[PDB]
Amino acid sequence: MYFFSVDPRNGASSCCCESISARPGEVNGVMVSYAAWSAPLRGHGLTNKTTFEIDGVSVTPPKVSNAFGRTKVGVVFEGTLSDLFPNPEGEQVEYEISELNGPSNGVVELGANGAFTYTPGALFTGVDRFWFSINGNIGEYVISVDPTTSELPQPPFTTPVYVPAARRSVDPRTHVLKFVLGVSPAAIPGDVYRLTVRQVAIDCDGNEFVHISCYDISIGSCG
Amino acid sequence: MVKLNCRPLCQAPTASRLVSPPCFICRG
Amino acid sequence: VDVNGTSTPAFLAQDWRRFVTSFPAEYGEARSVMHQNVFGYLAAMVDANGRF
Amino acid sequence: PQVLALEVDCNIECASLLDLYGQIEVSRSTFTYMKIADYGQLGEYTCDAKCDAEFGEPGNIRHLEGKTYDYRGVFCFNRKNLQEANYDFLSFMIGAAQRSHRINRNQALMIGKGVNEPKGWLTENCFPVFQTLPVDVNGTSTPAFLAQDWRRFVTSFPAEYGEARSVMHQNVFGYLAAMVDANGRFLFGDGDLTFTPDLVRERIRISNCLPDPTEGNTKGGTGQDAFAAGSFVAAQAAWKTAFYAVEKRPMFFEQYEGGSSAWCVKYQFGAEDGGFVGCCEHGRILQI
Amino acid sequence: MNFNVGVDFPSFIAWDGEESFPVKVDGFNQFGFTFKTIAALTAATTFNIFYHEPSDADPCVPGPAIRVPEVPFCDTVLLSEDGLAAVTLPETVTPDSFCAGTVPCMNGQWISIAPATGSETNAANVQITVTMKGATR
Amino acid sequence: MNFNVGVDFPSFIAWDGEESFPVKVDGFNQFGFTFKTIAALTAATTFNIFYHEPSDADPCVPGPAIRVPEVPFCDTVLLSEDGLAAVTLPETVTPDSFCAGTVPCMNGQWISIAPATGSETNAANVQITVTMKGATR
Amino acid sequence: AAPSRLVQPGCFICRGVAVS
Repeated sequence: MYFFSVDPRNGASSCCCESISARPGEVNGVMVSYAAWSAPLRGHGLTNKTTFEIDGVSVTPPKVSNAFGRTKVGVVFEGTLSDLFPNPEGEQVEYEISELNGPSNGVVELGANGAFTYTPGALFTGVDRFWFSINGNIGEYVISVDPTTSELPQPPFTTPVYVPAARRSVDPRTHVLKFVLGVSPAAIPGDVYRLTVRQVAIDCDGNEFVHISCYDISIGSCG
Repeated sequence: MVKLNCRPLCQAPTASRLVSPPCFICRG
Repeated sequence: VDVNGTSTPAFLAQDWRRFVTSFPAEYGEARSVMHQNVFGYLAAMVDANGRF
Repeated sequence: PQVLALEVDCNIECASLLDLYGQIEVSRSTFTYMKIADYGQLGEYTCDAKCDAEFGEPGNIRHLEGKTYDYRGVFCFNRKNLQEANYDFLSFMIGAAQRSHRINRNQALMIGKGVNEPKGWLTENCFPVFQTLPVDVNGTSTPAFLAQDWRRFVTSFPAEYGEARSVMHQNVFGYLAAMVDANGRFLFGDGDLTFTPDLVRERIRISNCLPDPTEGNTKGGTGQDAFAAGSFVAAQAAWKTAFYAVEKRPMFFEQYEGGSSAWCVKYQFGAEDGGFVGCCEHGRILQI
Repeated sequence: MNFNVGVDFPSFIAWDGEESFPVKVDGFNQFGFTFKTIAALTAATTFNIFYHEPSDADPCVPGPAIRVPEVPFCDTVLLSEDGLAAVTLPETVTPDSFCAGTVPCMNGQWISIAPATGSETNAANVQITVTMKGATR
Repeated sequence: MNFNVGVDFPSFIAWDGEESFPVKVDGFNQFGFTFKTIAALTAATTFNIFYHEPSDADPCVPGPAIRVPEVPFCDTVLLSEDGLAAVTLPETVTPDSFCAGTVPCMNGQWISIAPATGSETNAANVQITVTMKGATR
Repeated sequence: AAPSRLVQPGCFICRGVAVS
């Protein structure tokens, strides 16, 4: 759990943003203590109107592409795992399905040459992911099992660094903001992202006091 | 000699309009 | 009774008060029968403005 | 520094739709009752000079049963401020739990959903529902609710089922009392500043936690204030036979020795009860 | 609060749409069928009832398939031609609705249902099952 | 003198050995399973228990399959590492003996059984049916 | 509390004859 006390904008007390280390695969939690900035603005405290945004300042674009498929419930799904890794040189391909990031509602019997078979669990309808690894390059493969009537939507291919939809909470009695910061298994060590947090206060009458800060996520291996 | 006695499992709703006498209108 | 263009049939309150008191007087007492819904089709009748 | 005895609270209950439903009391938590499906036809108008007869077709008698569901909760303290307080949290919390029982029970008995809650008559949706026509205004086909409907609805109850009351959120009744005819005269209570007849004689028990179609008393309806067709307005039913409410044990409160870790004195409360829909032919629902 | 009612009135399969399974009714003393449809039928569907005997070699396997006779109770005027029990699922029986019949006089120790000839086309959409009533061990 | 025990505790097929089935349990208040094997098993087989919910398109057809949580009473110590109820037919159950069981708390309107992964080639030799109790409506 | 409106029923009469 991380913790940052934010500067209270009083004209008083290397890089700009704070430092956040991250490991590929983890899903951690962050706390920010807006007390020093919101307490003088005596009003109704904080309001759950925070807005996040993630930008990349160093990317190293992914080698292997991601992919997507579909199948009806109970039906097995076959697919390829070779047309996703355009290799520049000519060399061999050692496909692998990371056990720590296998599927969650089925099994995948990876063939010898970029082929695999995904048998969904009995009576299961939803989306299911698993993270393959070609020559060390990691990319996800999303499979959506449809409930045999028509179809399910096409999920958005989770980013390298993300903040989940709604797991944030803000305590107005102690001026503390919490959220979750998850790091994909496809994050590449060394890359750096930037999260800017826009938190809104409120006065006793119903106006706004905005506040903006940033954080520098550094994707490091071995924590 | 067997005799059966079945019964439905799920019921269906029952909607019906409630038309009322119309706007009084003279026959001329 | 005429509606906008067409000739939809109908049954007005005036058409009931004219039927009941049109029974040959020298027949003795004469009552009348009707389905409950028909009675609940004279209660909820409206004049020109809004009055029952 | 002059602490008063004033305890302004400013919270409301509903009314209660409990004295309407037929009451039955059970000790065991599993009761069972009989039902007469249909008497069936027996004997025809046979001809004469026919040394014979016909067996007809026998009736049917089902045998139903229903459970009783329980309702429990927990609330604890710290035992330190409970010794220095200038008040009594306990007697307040005891009252603050029964208030949660009475309002949860009555609400569930109306809109309860199947599992481990008595099936309310709203969601049961086997009461025949009567929906009202829309009206015209400047070509638009807004839905509406005229006094002409209310009389047609109340009167259309089958006379042989018995006498049946009506239930509706008081904002509907406020909507009725304030209708105007073409000129501008009121329909009910012509010229006395207020229309308020003895509801008991007009067979209208009133409540405040029914769906209330006039959203916060703000959807009388001429433009974007239309009633949003498909809203509950009122219900009418011979309640003493349309719906039953069972009772097994009133609420109790028992200290929980164990779990009380010398800081947190933890009380426990609960109660058991239930209900079920009887013959849902006696009873109709009015809808926009 | 639901009771583990598999003991004290268990239930077994008797026709899953492709094969009959004899159900042992010796250990119990009451039993009945609970039909159920899986899709709309095409016409009337007729089933024959069979009772078995303890096999000649092994005393805990069913013997051959013998057709159970049928008995009336005053008001029988149909009186099935060859005096052999049979049940007729009437046409226009929707799904999500079950019919339940039972042979009056028990005989043998295994009972079984089978789709009568000329009716095994739309009989793959029915699924009969049996439920016994009261252990007598 | 056996009764039409069909009505008043009917039963339906819940796992015919090849595909599952949802069975409606709204109309009744108590229910339980009756397992039964047709051939000797090779290892302990495990089934998952699922409950459905009324579909929004039509309230008389079950929606998607959610998995019923697990409720411990007091004696429970296994807790099945998942908090998701499941049955497990033990090895050495000769195919002339039934086994009964049920969940302590229903939820939803429907209930379903399906073989858990790993034991999908043994479940082809078992049969699972559901018998309910008194009808509420 | 914000000022809420108090929309009341207008002149409602008819359900079967539109005017010319």
